[PDB]
Amino acid sequence: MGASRLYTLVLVLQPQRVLLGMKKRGFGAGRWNGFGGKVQEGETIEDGARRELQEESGLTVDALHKVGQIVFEFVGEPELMDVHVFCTDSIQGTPVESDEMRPCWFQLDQIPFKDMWPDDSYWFPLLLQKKKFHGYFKFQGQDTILDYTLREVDTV
Repeated sequence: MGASRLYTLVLVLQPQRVLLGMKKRGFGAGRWNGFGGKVQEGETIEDGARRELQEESGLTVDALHKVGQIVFEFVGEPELMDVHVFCTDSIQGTPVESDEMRPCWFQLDQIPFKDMWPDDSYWFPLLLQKKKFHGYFKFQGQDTILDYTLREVDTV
């Protein structure tokens, strides 16, 4: 028995350029977005975002940078989705764009949040600002949003 779909979100955004993953054919063929991943049955969000990160663009990180935590509430369903945000810089592998994925290195002032998701623009502004925040967005199914909340954090 369990609940709350805890996933991850890794965006290799540097103070000069950003790396977004685009699909070639399937779920987002022609759209860029962070590399998210679900926390295995007993793994850490940093491990899920890391282990799933290396799989998205063959780029492995030695240590990402947690910035914010986004949440997704499903209308009509009790379950939810806890997505953590992580921005790396120190990678290992190569942009081994596969037949399913295709990353693109661009500028930190030209990242297209519209070609990713309806929440990117909500957690991007703080990322670029180097600030920590947490937002809760209610979805009408998976792509439509009906509620969005943003709370900045820093202390404990």
